Amino acid sequence: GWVRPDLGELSKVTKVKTDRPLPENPYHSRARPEPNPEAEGDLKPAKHGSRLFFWTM
Amino acid sequence: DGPEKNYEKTMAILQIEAEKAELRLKELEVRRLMRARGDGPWYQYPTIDKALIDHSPKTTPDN
Repeated sequence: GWVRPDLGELSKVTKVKTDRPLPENPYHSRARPEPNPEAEGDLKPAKHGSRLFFWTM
Repeated sequence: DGPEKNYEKTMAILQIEAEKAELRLKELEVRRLMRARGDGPWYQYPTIDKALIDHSPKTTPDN
């Protein structure tokens, strides 16, 4: 009493009910290095202008 | 005019130039440290973006 699968049936994506725990870190990766401080604030005019040689502005 | 005008103008000018000199020294030191370490916003050379990686089954379990 076996029914041959039709076209487009064996290529379906299916779901599997298993009791095996999901691996938490399969890549065996290390700890990611800390990112840069990426500081924030409100911009203020440059102190005493450009300060390039004799230029006062 | 009186001597007080020149006196106080010179005092203000001296303050401005001293502040500028201290700021220039601080800028040079900050630049040196930032280039040596690379932990500040300056001298951040680009790296490969990680949003380009494809996270999908790859027809082979071991990637």
